[PDB]
Amino acid sequence: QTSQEILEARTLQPDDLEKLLAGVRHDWLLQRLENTGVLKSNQLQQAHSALLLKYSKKSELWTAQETVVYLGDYLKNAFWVHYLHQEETLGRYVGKEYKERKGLRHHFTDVERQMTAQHYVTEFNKRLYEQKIPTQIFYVPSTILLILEDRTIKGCISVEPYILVKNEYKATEYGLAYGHFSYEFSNHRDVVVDLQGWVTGNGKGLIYLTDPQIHSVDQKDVTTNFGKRGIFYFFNNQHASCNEICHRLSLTRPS
Amino acid sequence: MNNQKVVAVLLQECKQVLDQLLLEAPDVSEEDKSEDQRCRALLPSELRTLIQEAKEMKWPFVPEKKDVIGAGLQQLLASLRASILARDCAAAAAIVFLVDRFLYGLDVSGKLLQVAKGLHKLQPATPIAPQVVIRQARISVNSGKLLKAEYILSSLISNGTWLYRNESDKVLVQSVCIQIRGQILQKLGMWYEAAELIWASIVGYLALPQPDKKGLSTSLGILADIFVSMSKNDYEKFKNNPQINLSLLKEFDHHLLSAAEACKLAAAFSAYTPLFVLTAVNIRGTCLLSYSSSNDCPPELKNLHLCEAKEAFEIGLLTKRDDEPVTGKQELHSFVKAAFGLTTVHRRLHGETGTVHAASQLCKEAMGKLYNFSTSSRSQDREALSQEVMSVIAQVKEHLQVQSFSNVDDRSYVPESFECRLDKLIL
Ligand SMILES: Nc1ncnc2c1ncn2[C@@H]1O[C@H](COP(=O)(O)OP(=O)(O)O[C@@H]2O[C@H]([C@H](O)CO)[C@@H](O)[C@H](O)[C@@H]2O)[C@@H](O)[C@H]1O
Ligand SMILES: [Zn+2]
Repeated sequence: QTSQEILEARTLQPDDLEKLLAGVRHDWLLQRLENTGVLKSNQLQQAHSALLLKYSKKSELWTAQETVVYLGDYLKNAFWVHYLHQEETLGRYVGKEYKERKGLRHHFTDVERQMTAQHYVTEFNKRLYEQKIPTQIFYVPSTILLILEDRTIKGCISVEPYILVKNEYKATEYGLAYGHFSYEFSNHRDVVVDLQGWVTGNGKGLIYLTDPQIHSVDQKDVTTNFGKRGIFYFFNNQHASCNEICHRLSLTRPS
Repeated sequence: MNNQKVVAVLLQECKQVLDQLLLEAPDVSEEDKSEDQRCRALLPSELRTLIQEAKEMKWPFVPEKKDVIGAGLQQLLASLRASILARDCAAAAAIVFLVDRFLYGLDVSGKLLQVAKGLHKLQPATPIAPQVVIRQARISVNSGKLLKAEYILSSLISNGTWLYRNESDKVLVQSVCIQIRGQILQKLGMWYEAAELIWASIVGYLALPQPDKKGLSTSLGILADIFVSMSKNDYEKFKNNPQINLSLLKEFDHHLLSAAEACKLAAAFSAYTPLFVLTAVNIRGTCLLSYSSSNDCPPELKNLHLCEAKEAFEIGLLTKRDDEPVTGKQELHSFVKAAFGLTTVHRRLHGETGTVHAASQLCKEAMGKLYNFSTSSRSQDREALSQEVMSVIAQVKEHLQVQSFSNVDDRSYVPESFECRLDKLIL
């Protein structure tokens, strides 16, 4: 690409911005930002214009909203952020710069996997509630902020909320039952595991999902995925048996 | 006055009512019955009638009609502590009832409810107001203990008793309870059934001899958010449901538009409380920004909905007169959000003009001062920075020609167009 082709890639024309605000296919977004290059780091202790990008697993569309983000200090590399559309307006949020040389498409694919994991958390938590189990798995995917100057993409930060004897069931039993549930609720195509192992909880009925990994029969995009091997290893080494939650949610053994 | 003080004094209240449960042998003292008389008489002849009304169960929720509580909070807390040492649990539970709503705003309901639990355990005969029972459902919901909150609400609706000299009072409690049940289903993502429960809460509020406008406002705002999260199939089912007869549903054909209409009604039913006007119209402006840029908006109608978004954000900015104090972080953020929403509408209508950029720059400046506000501790700062972001907000209204609207009601923060409601809600 020439210098002009990079200038065209980082500049959202009004037609581009109009597609983004209406909702845009995942394939279209990956194509449109693949050859962007590395975006410089954003100035801290400063407010910036941004596009908030949200992916919807139901519609399979990315939708942009204009917002304003303040980037604060480095946390004693993560920095504090506050933006006008943040879910918990009284909460604190943490941003990281995305400057991996493998490309922006890896970051958007990562957030699509997180929405897929979050979709299964939502459905799992509904099943726990319906069966009168007083616990919820807590999980919130990162959000993407595209820092704009005018229509020019200047930066990309990932934002996450700052989150840092209950008995009946242990956190691991909830976590493995969630993985079993994700396998049934996806019609035997996905299994979601935590790479951190359900070590953490809180003073409540919250078990935290920290690092989801989706073993899937499908492959789409360039995400690293253990696929069918991962699913068999899950049902034969991690969830070999089944627990009381599996039974209360009426989960059955597969193969 | 201060959050940390109230907590420390409410925690002792509990720890001592815990001791009276064990130690027992009600051996009071003449100094105890004096100091109770001591602290109750200091109460301004005003709070004392309130304690009496609450003592004798005049309502299940304290009427709003407070600065009374905020001023006499320290006195209330001393009299509460002394009423407990004198084993006068009815007066203590009346005081708990009266400070409950104000202390929810102080984020100390947890400690207050521990006092309420301690009074009930000391003598189960004590009334305990529905508002205080419902309060423990509210902080359970806020905590994600959704099952526990449902159990609380269930036990309130049926089963050591409080009673109502009225039949409407019983349906008002059930309506608030049903409202929170709707918010529970909303937390879980069950949008359709959440909306059915929120609808039931609205029917109830409308069935009262004097309709509860506060309840209608907050239920309409919850209904608005549920419409935003709804699938188009969720909304179609709700819309064609023969048991729902809401004008929002029949008058509009898109869940974002019904959401914006529900927010307009929420703001109007709250027309005297400027903070919930601002909150409601910001959600209205956001819905119309979303709708007007979606592929569902007729191209010839795009400008019209953007001007409706324009109007909404403007009403929000107009909820505060120029040099007038603003205290909380939520309201500060909401104000910055309305200014950038207005700027965004101009951007969507007219592109990146000189006045759009200048306004955008003003929003960034206010964003900086707002983050400085949210990371401060000394009160002088929070008061001084809040002034600074409100100073910038005033700059934004002047810069974008925010025209005040005139309404016949001197103290309504909502234009006359908004106020067509009540009989027009259910048709
Ligand atoms: N107009 C509004 N719009 C949006 N949100 C609002 C509005 N007003 C208050 N809120 C917020 O709702 C939460 C609970 O507000 P409260 O602490 O006052 O509840 P409380 O039990 O003491 O009073 C009862 O409230 C009922 C309301 O339906 C709330 O259930 C009335 O139906 C009863 O007549 C009785 O007044 C709190 O976050 C508050 O900021
Ligand atoms: Zn299992």
